[PDB]
Amino acid sequence: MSRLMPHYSKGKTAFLCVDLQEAFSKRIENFANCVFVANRLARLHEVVPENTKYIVTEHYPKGLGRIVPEITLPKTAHLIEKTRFSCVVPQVEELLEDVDNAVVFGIEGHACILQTVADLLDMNKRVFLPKDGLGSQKKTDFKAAIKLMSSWGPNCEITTSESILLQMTKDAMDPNFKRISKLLKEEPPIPL
Amino acid sequence: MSRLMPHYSKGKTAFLCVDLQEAFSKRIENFANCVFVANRLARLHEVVPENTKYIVTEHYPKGLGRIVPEITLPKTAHLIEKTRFSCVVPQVEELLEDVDNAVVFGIEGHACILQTVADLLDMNKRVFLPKDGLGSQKKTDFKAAIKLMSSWGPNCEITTSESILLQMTKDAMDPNFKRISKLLKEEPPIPL
Amino acid sequence: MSRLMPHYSKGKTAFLCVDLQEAFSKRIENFANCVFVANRLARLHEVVPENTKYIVTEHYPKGLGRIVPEITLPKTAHLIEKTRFSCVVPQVEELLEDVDNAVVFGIEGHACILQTVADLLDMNKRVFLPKDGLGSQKKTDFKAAIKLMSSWGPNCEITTSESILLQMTKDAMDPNFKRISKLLKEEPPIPL
Amino acid sequence: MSRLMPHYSKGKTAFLCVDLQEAFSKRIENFANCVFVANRLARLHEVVPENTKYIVTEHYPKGLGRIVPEITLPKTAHLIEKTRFSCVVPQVEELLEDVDNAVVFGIEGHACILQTVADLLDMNKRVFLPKDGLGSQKKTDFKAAIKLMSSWGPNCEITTSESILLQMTKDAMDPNFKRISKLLKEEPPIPL
Repeated sequence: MSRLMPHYSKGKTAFLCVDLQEAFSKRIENFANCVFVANRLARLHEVVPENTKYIVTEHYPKGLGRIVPEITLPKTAHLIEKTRFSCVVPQVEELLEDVDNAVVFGIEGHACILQTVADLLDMNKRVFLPKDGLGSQKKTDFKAAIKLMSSWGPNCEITTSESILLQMTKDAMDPNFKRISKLLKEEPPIPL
Repeated sequence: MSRLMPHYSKGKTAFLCVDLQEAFSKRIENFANCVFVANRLARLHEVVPENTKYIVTEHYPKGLGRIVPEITLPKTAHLIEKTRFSCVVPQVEELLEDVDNAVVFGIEGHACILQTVADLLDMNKRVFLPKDGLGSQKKTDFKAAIKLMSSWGPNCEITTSESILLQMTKDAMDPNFKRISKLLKEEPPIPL
Repeated sequence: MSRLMPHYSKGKTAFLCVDLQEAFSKRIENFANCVFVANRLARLHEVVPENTKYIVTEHYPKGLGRIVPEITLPKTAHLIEKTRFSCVVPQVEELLEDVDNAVVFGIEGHACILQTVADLLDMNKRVFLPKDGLGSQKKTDFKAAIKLMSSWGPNCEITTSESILLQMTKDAMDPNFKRISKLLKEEPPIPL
Repeated sequence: MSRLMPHYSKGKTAFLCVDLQEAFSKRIENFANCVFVANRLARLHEVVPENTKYIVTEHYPKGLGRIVPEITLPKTAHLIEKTRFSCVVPQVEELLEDVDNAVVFGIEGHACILQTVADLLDMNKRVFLPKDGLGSQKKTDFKAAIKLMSSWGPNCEITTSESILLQMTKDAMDPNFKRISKLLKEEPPIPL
């Protein structure tokens, strides 16, 4: 019945960076905020790496798209490729064999993101989504997938990246706070 | 506890094209997007016919309305007529005796659509609705029926037609993808 | 697990017309649509009286407010008065001893309406609310009470008065349809 | 299965005034409405003190912020300080050992407020939140935390301060009504 992200040191969390590729960069209004959140969670995972993996999927890469350069991946990143609309492919499954929580971000809300989270839920992981770092080409598709997923509690939760950073460091006197606090002073390309 | 549309080859799905008739064509702002979605799912069913039926109801046809010509029905279509506000009439019931999923689209959200889905739910079918291809004459009636139905999970889900096509072909290397992909490159009369 | 209003002839339904009085007439933007819906359900109940009661509460009447004249009450109306914020007072309780469904409409969404429906739910009645015929002085109070109540399913449902008339006459060949249809051709003071 | 605030004399209620400090005063658009609600519940608790405690947390006070002067605290107030993002610290826990309901208000919706309510829920208290007296620096963070929490029923409820005052005095002939009514005639800085 647990209700938000637990302290970062309880279990493991995968950051899952979904399909942020070149074909899309122009097609989605808040693509840049998605990039920002991808960077934010990237730097966060470097703060706390014995507790968090970071995962990049690229979808049919060569046929329109490699993972936009403005995302500076961590050296530890598990970069993987697929044609499945959902991120849950053989590679990522085993890479989640010991992971309790998935923080899922990227494009598109109603397509890969949506299928990815239903699969995660079926795997019994808790899923957490910064709305912050989600997008679709069209509003109607996005807005509908977002409401569907909001009805998928208690194991699915939509908040934002600032909410999520704060949920993992439950205290401002946390050994990692000064580092994490610094991320939070960065401002998005498109104002929230 | 299943969470989205399953792969098209698991079970059967009825496309249910509800009351898109002449009296209404002018009375509903997004009537044309409803037509677009009706065509979209029509062409889709022709892609995958051993797995999907297609059903058109016309409500009190002669007294104001036959099914708008700009919808090019599949040859396989089960076209039926009624006065019941809900589509669940004797004819359609038996035509669902072996169907697991219903994709319901048309007019009006708060009237025939709304009654139709509560009946489907009572029949234990999973219902999937492209918000895309729904409408009412007035916002207030639509918006309210849509929220009611969003609270009818897990067996009712409101997304859109692009979300739904992608949910049925779970992979971009699917034998049917190139065909289905082509539908998705078509753009609606009224931008989403 | 029933999902909408049943056919008018299955059980009994109270129409509950809540606090539409003079003090308020000016204080609420859609007061007039509330009046319209009050009239609509009034005429409806006259169509089907062996199955529906009609109930008017006036709240502290003499100290600012009798029930606005532009509502033409049915002769059968059970007009009652109180100081309780909720409509569930001794008089109305016994007047619901054999009633299965309550259609609740009036003012204010977050105050009398809100308390009234929580009490009804505690009495095991199904409650149905035309958003149509609800209002508050301020948006913020209304909008919040409306969302709370939307989360009170399966025995609470918010739709509109056209949705509700159609749900009770499940067929356009219903002996009462022509009469009920005629109500639906009336247009509200403030467009929906 | 209880559905709103019970009459003020059934059990105990803590008013919890969360982080309304100087650093924030300018950073949040509706900060002043939060102050208004803080005052409103302050005066209310003085009306009914054998049944309600009032609690102010200040978060890292000296390092940017003491509790804004325009809030005139009750003499009975339990003013406490912390670095935990959530209000549930050792001091407040024991101060809730005999409290059934918490009315939670302040800043920020997605941060301290959000963590505070998940902890309260874990403690089996009913939580009630006047949306009225909540805020965040950015819309996106607020709006998302608000929806998450709306899905946390039956023991969490978001309404407003007028709804909440009325829910605790279930009758306009209540010995405390004239006093409480007077609070309700006060108007917020930023119109609801």
